[PDB]
Amino acid sequence: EDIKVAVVGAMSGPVAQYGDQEFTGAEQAVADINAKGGIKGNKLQIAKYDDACDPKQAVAVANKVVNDGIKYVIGHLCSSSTQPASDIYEDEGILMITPAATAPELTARGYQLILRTTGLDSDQGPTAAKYILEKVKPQRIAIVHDKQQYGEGLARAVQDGLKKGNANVVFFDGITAGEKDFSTLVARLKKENIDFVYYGGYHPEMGQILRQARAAGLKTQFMGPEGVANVSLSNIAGESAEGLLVTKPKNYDQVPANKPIVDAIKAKKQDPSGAFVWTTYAALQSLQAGLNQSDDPAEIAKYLKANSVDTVMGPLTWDEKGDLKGFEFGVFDWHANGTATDAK
Repeated sequence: EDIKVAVVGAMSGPVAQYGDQEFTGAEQAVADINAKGGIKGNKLQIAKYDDACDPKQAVAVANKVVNDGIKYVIGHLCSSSTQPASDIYEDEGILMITPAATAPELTARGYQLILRTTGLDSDQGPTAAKYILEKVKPQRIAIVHDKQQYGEGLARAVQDGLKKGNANVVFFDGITAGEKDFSTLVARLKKENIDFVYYGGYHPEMGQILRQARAAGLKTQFMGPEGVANVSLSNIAGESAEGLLVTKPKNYDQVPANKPIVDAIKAKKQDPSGAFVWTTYAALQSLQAGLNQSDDPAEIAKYLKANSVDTVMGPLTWDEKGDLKGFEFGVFDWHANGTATDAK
């Protein structure tokens, strides 16, 4: 024996690009782990499947994983695919570790064999709040959102961490997604003299506000979450987006210590910059730490949920629901050409 791990991806559709990232992270991980001894001499063997990211497909792959005797699943890529197999895997005591599903309900059910190795959108609020608090230290903050869920939930979470922290949140305002005319918002930023704006939404509107806010001679520093970091933003904003602070995953790619992994991924002519390469690799590192402990999926879940795991992504810790604990996104200084740098 050799240990089998089912790595479930989309190596199929338009999403084939995310599936690619995970197979590259998973594959690198297994060669590193078994090159160094495996698990007490027991080598890992990836046994790959295809979801295609169809929730009907997903259950099909989960029925196969089962009837194939696989007990450790790495994945399910998309929230829509995963939820459905989630049930199937709990029903049959199979541990599932996902490196990309961020749907809050995967973890709201009371399942015990689900772990994530990705941060969640929710996670960006506390990131923002902290950064503002400790690094930016603005004087008069306005918080605006699109009254869309994503955006409003993040404006509401930043808003909260802003007052435990005793910040001066001058006003909290809603915007009608699809507005292109923000004259009204910008005259108000002018007047109540805001120096920092946090915008919870998407790039259309962000690119709108920026253009418009600079044209009015407003020097206000803006911050948004990743839903804002799109090529489209810069195709439209240009210059106006220079200096926007953005919340998004850290380039694990780039930490001095992941070097040997980057070096090596790139040797096989594969792309080590994608994000699920790090979340998948880290997912493999956690299952390995657990395996050195016990064979039992319930025993690994337990061991993981109470200890910390040192991964390629940093020391990792889970809550009882299996969500990453004290997880943080990186802050990036965006540029006029669609490029972004690590912020101080």
